[PDB]
Amino acid sequence: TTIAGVVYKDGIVLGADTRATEGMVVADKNCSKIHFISPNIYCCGAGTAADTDMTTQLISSNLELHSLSTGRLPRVVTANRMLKQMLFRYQGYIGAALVLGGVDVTGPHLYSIYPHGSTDKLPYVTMGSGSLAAMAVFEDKFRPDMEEEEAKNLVSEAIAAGIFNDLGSGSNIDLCVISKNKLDFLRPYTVPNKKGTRLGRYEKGTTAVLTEKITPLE
Amino acid sequence: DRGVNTFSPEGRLFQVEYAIEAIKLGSTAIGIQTSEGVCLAVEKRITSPLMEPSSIEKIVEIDAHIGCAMSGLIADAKTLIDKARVETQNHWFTYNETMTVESVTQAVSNLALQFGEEDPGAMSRPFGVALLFGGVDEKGPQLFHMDPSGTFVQCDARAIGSASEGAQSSLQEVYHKSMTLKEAIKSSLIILKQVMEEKLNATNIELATVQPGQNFHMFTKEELEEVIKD
Amino acid sequence: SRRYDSRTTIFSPEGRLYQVEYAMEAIGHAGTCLGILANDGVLLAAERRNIHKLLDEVFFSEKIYKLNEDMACSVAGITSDANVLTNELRLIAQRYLLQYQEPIPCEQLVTALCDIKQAYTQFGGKRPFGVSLLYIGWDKHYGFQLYQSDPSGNYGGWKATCIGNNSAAAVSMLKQDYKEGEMTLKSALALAIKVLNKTMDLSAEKVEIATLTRENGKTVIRVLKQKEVQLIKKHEEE
Amino acid sequence: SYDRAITVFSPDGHLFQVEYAQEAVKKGSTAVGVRGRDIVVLGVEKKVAKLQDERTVRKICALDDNVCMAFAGLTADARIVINRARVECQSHRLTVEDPVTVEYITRYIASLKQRYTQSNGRRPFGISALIVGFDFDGTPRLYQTDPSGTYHAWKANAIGRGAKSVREFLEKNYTDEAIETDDLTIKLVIKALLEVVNIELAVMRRDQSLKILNPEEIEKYV
Amino acid sequence: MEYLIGIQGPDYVLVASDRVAASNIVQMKDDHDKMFKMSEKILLLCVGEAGDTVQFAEYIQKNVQLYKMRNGYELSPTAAANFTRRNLADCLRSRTPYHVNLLLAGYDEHEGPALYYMDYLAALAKAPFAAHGYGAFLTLSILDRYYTPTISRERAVELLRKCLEELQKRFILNLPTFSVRIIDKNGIHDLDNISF
Amino acid sequence: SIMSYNGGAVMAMKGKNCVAIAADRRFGIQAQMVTTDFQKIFPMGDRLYIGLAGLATDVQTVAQRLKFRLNLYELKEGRQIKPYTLMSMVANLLYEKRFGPYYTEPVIAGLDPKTFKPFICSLDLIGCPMVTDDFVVSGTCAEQMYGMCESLWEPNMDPDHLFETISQAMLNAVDRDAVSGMGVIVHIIEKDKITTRTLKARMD
Amino acid sequence: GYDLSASTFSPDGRVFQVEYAMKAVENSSTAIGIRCKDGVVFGVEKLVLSKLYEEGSNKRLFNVDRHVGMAVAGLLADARSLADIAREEASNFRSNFGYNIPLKHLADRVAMYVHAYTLYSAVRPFGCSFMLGSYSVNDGAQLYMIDPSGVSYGYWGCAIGKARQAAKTEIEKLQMKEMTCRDIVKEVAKIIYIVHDEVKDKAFELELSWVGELTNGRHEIVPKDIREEAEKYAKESLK
Amino acid sequence: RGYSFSLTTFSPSGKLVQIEYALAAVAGGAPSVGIKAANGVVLATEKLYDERSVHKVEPITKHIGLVYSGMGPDYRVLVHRARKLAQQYYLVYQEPIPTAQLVQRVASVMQEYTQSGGVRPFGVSLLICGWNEGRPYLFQSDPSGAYFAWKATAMGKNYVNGKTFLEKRYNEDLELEDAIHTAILTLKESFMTEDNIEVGICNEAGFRRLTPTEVKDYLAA
Amino acid sequence: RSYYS
Amino acid sequence: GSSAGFDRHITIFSPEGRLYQVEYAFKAINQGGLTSVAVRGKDCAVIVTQKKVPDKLLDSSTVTHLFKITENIGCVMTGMTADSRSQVQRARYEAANWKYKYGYEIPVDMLCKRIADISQVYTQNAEMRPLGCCMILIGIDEEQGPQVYKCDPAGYYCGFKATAAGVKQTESTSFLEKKVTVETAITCLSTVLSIDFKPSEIEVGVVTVENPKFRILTEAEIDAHLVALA
Ligand SMILES: *[C@@H]1CC(=O)N(CC)C1=O
Ligand SMILES: [Cl-]
Ligand SMILES: [Cl-]
Ligand SMILES: [Cl-]
Ligand SMILES: [Cl-]
Ligand SMILES: [Cl-]
Ligand SMILES: [Cl-]
Ligand SMILES: [Cl-]
Ligand SMILES: [Cl-]
Ligand SMILES: [Cl-]
Ligand SMILES: [Cl-]
Ligand SMILES: [Cl-]
Ligand SMILES: [K+]
Ligand SMILES: [Mg+2]
Ligand SMILES: [Mg+2]
Ligand SMILES: [Mg+2]
Repeated sequence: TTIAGVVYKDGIVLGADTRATEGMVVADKNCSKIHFISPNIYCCGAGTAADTDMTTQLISSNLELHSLSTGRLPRVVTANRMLKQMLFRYQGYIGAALVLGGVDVTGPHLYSIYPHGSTDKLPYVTMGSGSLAAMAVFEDKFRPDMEEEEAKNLVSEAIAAGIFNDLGSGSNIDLCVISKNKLDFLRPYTVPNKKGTRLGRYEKGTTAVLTEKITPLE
Repeated sequence: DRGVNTFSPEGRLFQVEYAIEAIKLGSTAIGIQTSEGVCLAVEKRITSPLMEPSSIEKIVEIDAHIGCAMSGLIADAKTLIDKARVETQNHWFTYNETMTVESVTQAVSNLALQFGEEDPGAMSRPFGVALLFGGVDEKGPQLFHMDPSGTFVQCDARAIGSASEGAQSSLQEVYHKSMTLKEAIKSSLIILKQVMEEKLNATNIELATVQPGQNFHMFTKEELEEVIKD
Repeated sequence: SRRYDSRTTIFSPEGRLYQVEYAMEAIGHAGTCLGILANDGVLLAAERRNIHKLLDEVFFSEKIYKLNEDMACSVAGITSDANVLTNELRLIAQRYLLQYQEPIPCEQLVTALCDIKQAYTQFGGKRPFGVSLLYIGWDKHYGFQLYQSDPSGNYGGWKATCIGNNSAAAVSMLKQDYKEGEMTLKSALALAIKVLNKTMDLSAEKVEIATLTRENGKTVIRVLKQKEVQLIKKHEEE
Repeated sequence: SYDRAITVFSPDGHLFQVEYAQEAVKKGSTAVGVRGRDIVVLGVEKKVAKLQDERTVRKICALDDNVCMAFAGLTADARIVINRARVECQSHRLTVEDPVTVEYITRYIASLKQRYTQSNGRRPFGISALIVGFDFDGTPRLYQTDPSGTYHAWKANAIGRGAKSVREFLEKNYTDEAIETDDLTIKLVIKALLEVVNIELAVMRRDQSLKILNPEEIEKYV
Repeated sequence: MEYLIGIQGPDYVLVASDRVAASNIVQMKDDHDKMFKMSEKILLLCVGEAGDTVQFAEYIQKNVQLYKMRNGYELSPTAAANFTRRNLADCLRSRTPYHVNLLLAGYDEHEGPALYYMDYLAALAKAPFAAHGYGAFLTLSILDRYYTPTISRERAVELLRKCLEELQKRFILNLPTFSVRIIDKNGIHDLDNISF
Repeated sequence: SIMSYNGGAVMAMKGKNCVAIAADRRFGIQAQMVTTDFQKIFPMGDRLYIGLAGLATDVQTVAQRLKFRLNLYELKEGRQIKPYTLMSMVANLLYEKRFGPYYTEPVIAGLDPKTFKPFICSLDLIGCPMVTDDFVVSGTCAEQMYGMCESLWEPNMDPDHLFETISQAMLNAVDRDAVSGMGVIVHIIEKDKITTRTLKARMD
Repeated sequence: GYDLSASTFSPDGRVFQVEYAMKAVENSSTAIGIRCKDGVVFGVEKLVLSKLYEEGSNKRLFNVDRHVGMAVAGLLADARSLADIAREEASNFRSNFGYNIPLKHLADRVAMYVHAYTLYSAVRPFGCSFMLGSYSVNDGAQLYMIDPSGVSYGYWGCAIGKARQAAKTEIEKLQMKEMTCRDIVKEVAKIIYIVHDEVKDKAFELELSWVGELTNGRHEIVPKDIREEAEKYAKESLK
Repeated sequence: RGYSFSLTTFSPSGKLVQIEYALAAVAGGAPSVGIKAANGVVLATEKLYDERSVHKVEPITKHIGLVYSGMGPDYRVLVHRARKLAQQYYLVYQEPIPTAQLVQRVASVMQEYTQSGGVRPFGVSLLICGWNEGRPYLFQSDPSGAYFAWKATAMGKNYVNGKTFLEKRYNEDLELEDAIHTAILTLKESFMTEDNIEVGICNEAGFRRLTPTEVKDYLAA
Repeated sequence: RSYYS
Repeated sequence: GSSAGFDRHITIFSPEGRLYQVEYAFKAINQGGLTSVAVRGKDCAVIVTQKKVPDKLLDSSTVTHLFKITENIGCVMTGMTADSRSQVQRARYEAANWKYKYGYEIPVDMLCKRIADISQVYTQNAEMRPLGCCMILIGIDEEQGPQVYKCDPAGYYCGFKATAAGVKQTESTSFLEKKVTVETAITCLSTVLSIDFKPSEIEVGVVTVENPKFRILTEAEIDAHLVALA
């Protein structure tokens, strides 16, 4: 997994690959790793897949409860607090590693959240087995107050570095662009990897059948 | 409506008062303590000839050295009898000795007044029974009385139940310290005879003794007939 | 507080349970509901208390509930209490199937719910459920069956019975007309219309009929469409 | 949870809730038990409709293979007591490896009933029971329990509506001649019931289990 | 180690079990019975850890008997097998797991004969024949070789005898006698012990 | 390995307006085969099936506990469950046991009960859901199954072509697995019918 | 019949059970507290009901912390339990926060406990009022009073019991702010002798305690010799 | 601590008086109207105050909305529970809760307070609207926990008059634009500015309150 | 009554 | 105004669907004999209340009805004093807990809603009484500007341009209606009471857009307002 986020001039860009592995085998080629938290807040997930799925779903529904009550748009700090306090309670046994990004009344915010429940508020972050490759790109090329297209290019380069250098990463790049004015959930953004064409072509009755039962429906 | 733990202006617990009244609905039981042992006698009060007299059990063994006569609401007494039996066995287990008659009485009376609507599903009311504990320990033969209030006391001779006031008068006349056990058996049978509603025979009364010599002994039908003949 | 406690689970001086009796009063003012056993199935016939013109009718039924694959029921009394109890019946049925991997026999389902209702009359100091239920079903033990339960947690099996409004008048008509051991579903249907004709004070919008039959070793529970409920026209000829 | 003291003493030493429970018994159908020489018989009044399934509403029930009972009073309360006793019969077979004695299970039922007369938040059981069966040595047994938790053994007994009249009949009729044969033992039960009464009857013989008599077989005696 | 075997025929199930209770290097009992009567037409055969076997089997026994008393009729073999599995599976991850291996044999009036195999993990499988114990390793192939679904009760007994003789020949443990029972429409029948 | 104790293999495969699901039939304990007709695919509706590989006890428990929850759902809601909702219901059941999991990884195959649109997914043992448009595999020969499916699968296969593809994928995969096989059962789900076949297979 | 439960308002919005508990205070003999320049002094008219009692029996002055005194009026058993509540609250504060509880915070905390007994049929209001007094260099002298309703205020001077109104009249005559504790003990003794109804109740012991700069912020009984001087002053002042 | 006995019990005639008295609180409440159109549902209610500070028409989910007649504070409890029940459903099924399922669960909560210890019933009736299965829904839930599906109804003061007014002016083919018009007219029968009424709509795009500007426009008709 | 017998 | 059973003793419905115990709680607010006024503008929100110090032996600095809930939220309490303090502590708890869980300050509307929801429980559960008090909250909202909120013993709550509580609530509402910020609040309270205040006779609390922190005016600060209004 390679997941990453940057704060640009006008908001947040989140990125992710789309490979899910079981051992050293690819299980899913088109896995979605950018999770909805609220209309203004998204979250990339690495670590234990079930843990990140269930954790983001829970905080998302709690934030909907929160915002239905307040009548206000949720804050990134709220999502951050709710995630970290729950993860701390479980003492790292919930293996959710999260990149949380969003735009609220106080502007754009980006957090990294680790399974033990520590968080960092940062202008760029990476997580996953491909995180060092992605971080190399950020350290090399990140500048503050980037334009939207520059930030998109930087994040997609970071993910790509993970895709090509990390055995745990592959397939497509997904982006999520969050500003005050819009949300662009780009899935996929780029498809750097494609299966080659088949060189050889592969009748009814080839398989021998022992028993057959047909059940009509409706 | 009032609670179960309400005091009267005279400083009495109503429920305990009413429980003592229920003893007067019970059949007469008699206990006499001699230097030769203790005897317990109880009126069975057969209500129908179709009822089996042997299924009416108002004298029970607590342990080999302790018997117990009861009067009042008999169903209430069964849980008190069990507590006494278990407690004597608990004492044996721990201390490898027999529990004194006084200690058994004390343990049973600890249950009383342990009622109230404050769980969950604990005793809602006092027990409507009085008990005579008769046995032999190192202090010799001993008879104790306990009532629904949880008060217990040693008695030379005691009657409980409906006709206890009259029976107690008879007891105080006939009882003496040097009185033998055989006399005590005859005395209580004579007193039971006069205070009973039905005519006393071998099937409508119970009799048991505990002696320094031998264990708790329930008198058989034949043994009762011998005692009555006179 | 002993002051405010209405003491719902005590005996009266006659050995009566007042809350149970007052609950049965409530049921006597509920919509008429009757069930009839036949040789080839069971049926439930209910009076709709809905009746209003501006109602929407979103469900397949209003008073008839499926409990499992082989069982349905109908109710008379407090609607909300009926919802609690019918949910509980579904749970009991599923708990049995989990455990034994076979469907719960009809009487076992009735007994289990009646134990809950009985508990409310003996402890907890709560008001009982104000519901009588009619249960129809099939099992491998006794085939087609019809049961009735009341608020105290008493139940009984019936070849025909009625609960709710004018049920005394209905039970009279059943005694007269019900041919024990000779009833088909078509004749049972006829008798149901005939009984509801007298007790109800008839339209297809005002009644609800469900039938339970066996087809190819499988139970079929179906609520008759408005067109089939042709049955009202077939009676008026008689 | 609910902790109100329901059964309490009144000024004359009366437990009113228990006495009211006994009134619930009197509203119940009559049940008669007779202990014979080598047979025990239970008979109950049935009040029933024509449209009713007879199997479902029975007042005679097996507790174990060797023990069965009849009841009068609240039928819902009875079902609870019966199923409690049935569980206890199995717990006994488990722990002692012997079937329950008729007296053991009676003692259990009685103490259950007694507990519901001295527990917070509960009313007493509104049933009496007649419990029959045989012991190991083949002695026939008949016990009665009531709401207070009192139990006794009887040669013959009645509970429910008009129990007092039936009891007085049995007192005059329960002789050696009446229980000399199995046919006369069943007859005495039917006669006892016909004194206040459509009847259900069951027989239990030595190590032979409960047998419920057919309506055609009961019509022969009537 | 304890040995269990079952053979389902057209209208009967035949079952057998060893009669040894072992402790360390000694046989402590040579007339042990590993079969438990659940109802008139159901036998549960139980082996495994000491304590666990009798505790579990007797618990199921009393519950199957309670069902009959409550309902007036008996559990079917299939219902009893699933009940057994539910209990064992429920205890698997609890503080009180039961280390038992079971056969359940039964005859239903409508379904005919049935034989169920269950391991301590509580996996349940219906089988035409089955065996538990180390002895099963030496006998299952003899069953596979000779069994047919229409096997008569006479042949089933001789096929059982073949399996038992194989244990005498090839198995390293001393298992000299076996309980033998058959279940059919008429209930449970005690056959003669097979002895060596 | 706990997941290899009983062995087993299941896969699901997507066609044009149809789905397929297949399973081996072996029930074994380590090396020893016990039965050759163990059910691993359970109906969860007219056009919706779940197949479970892993620990045989947990296969049975999850099947039974899911049916419990589904039966209640269908009675309450008065409709058949959509395939995606069953996946969520299963995910929920498995994740409840996060810290003491069931040792089963199920696959779901069905048609939407109103649109008849094909759906396949799989879940891990703690209930992470994975929806695909091609195929899903689960069991002790997952690698063998991936190799066959990647090579043979084509989009928009008709029921007959889909049958052959999943049959050949399963047969040739399990034949390279010691603890899978002893027969293969295949269900083809269509709008108007279910077709159930057992295949001629090696019995070693 | 609106006066049986603290969970019941009367139609005019009163809670009579609390008012009835306050009556129990009004029937008690008088306790006074006076805050002066450099501390707080307490005095209690302690009625002698029997000559059989020991001199010192039924104390109505308590230490609830080393720096906090408490003076009570009303049902004494209820007062003693409130003294325990206060002690536990002061103890817990030190454990958690690591310093001596400020008097205002202690008053607030105990008052909220008192208040909790005015809401429910399950419990009855406390039949006692009490004063808390303390001194430190940082906080100065502080005197608080809590009543059965759970109301808590700070005072320059305070009285509770049956002669409260008469005691206040006397206290108002003092410029306590300018006076030392030594002078105040005499004035406290005086006021108690004035409000004492000699005709109705015979025999009383004067009970005196103080906390101030002179005791180094520790609540202590007034020394016997100083107490006797105050008694003599009060006696001769009364003529 | 808390009372364990019911405060709602059966009277000799078989009535639960506390529920009836609860319905008297409802009938004494401000009038509310619900109309199910062919392509939507509309909910409408009558209201120094800041009128935007509290709302009577409330979202439960994106597709479900609610209004009430009766006791405002009791309503807030049920709004919170309903929102919570909708989320608990979503967490399990990953699907928005069907309107009917939400009503059933909320009605179940209302039933509890007619039987549980030491509590009174809720003094509110609910109108719940929703859109699922490409179809509009309108439900009412009463203090007892009984629920009904309505094509159109009214509750609160003068509900009896409101219902017969609707019975005359409502047809099934009527669309949402027209349904809003007739809902306002129903409130006008027993009453008007855009500050003293609240209107919510429900269609394919979901549930939303009409803005004060939108309400002002409908009043111009 | 209906609930006795 | 009909009644049945215990509908005047506990919070069950009366025949016309009223809660008498709740109505009596409003009467309890007036037992204090004080009136409070709150008004908001574009720039600030203000609370003014009476300060009666009848005794003189009171330390007047400890006599207050103004309370800091957070740095940015103040409130004025009207009604029973001990009930009031209890509700203040609860508000402080809810506000602190909100900040801890959500990482931003509780909005005034949300704090008021929470307190109101708590009060609702006392109107539905029979075993406790409602609090005989009234809370008015002021604070600056980032988006909405100055806020004034009030909740009551019935569990009702609302935002206001201006509001009042206590004895002269209705008269204050009349005055404030006719007018639609610090000068307005003092004038309103002076009119309905017909007093004309000394600086020691009132308390004033303010929050402003420029200074969000809740502030209680000193005696000198209040005087400068009273002198200007003169
Ligand atoms: C609270 C305050 C307000 O104006 N409303 C609407 C009438 C409330 O319910
Ligand atoms: Cl934070
Ligand atoms: Cl990773
Ligand atoms: Cl006596
Ligand atoms: Cl089902
Ligand atoms: Cl046995
Ligand atoms: Cl009787
Ligand atoms: Cl489950
Ligand atoms: Cl579920
Ligand atoms: Cl209670
Ligand atoms: Cl909410
Ligand atoms: Cl909205
Ligand atoms: K209340
Ligand atoms: Mg890679
Ligand atoms: Mg173990
Ligand atoms: Mg293989």
